[PDB]
Amino acid sequence: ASVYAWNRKRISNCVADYSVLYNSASFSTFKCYGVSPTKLNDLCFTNVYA
Amino acid sequence: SALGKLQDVVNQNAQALNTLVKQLSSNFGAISSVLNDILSRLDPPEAEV
Amino acid sequence: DSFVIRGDEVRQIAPGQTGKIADYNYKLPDDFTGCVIAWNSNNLDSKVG
Repeated sequence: ASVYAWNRKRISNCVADYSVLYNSASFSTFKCYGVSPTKLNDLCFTNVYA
Repeated sequence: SALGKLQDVVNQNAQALNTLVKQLSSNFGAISSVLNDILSRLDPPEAEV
Repeated sequence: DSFVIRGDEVRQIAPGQTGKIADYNYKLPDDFTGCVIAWNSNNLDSKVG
């Protein structure tokens, strides 16, 4: 989508696996804010918004 | 209400202790008051700040 | 410390920084008191293909 009409997918009950999201040479930038990418496999979030 | 000078000291000490305890809930500019929530979310390079 | 890396990964040499090189190739402590010198080297190493 564009930047003026951007999709917003509401994540729900699941078991996220942030293991292969950063350990994969397919992303140019993986800047995190407020959290560290190495601690995402230990945190249980309430609601994720993509 | 006669024993007021003795109750005032106890009330002041209790209020001082209550304020000192409630001061542990402030953030002081940080992202969270609990240190465990900071040590479990950020890395040592960014957790010191 | 002489070593060769590629492009943006060379700019990934800094105290307290995440990345591929810092993870397993070459890690820099968060106390590093020195200097990181890097220069482009195209026509001294580049082979055909």
